[PDB]
Amino acid sequence: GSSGSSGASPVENKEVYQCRLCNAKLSSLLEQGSHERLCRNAAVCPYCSLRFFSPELKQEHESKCEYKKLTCLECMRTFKSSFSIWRHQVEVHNQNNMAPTSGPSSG
Ligand SMILES: [Zn+2]
Ligand SMILES: [Zn+2]
Ligand SMILES: [Zn+2]
Repeated sequence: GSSGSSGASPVENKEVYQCRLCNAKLSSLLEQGSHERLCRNAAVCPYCSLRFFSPELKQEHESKCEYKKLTCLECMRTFKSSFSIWRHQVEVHNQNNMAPTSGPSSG
């Protein structure tokens, strides 16, 4: 004669609503439609107009961003190239900042 006991661990896994932006499992069909609203405008670089999942991800990018330099902080006005904006900052703001190396490149 004798006796004893035992145990075990649960587990959940089934149809889940993941985000088509960061692939994050939601809590419901509603969290998906909404999570997409914030996960779309969470982090938008005012330079290249990007869209990240978190606000930090952008903060870092802005530092290594290329459009940044092409962004007239003065009047927060971005441009297509440096030569183009330069004229806007040299003719209007008249800054005449340090222009880049000239080249035969196409314009
Ligand atoms: Zn997302
Ligand atoms: Zn950017
Ligand atoms: Zn300007």
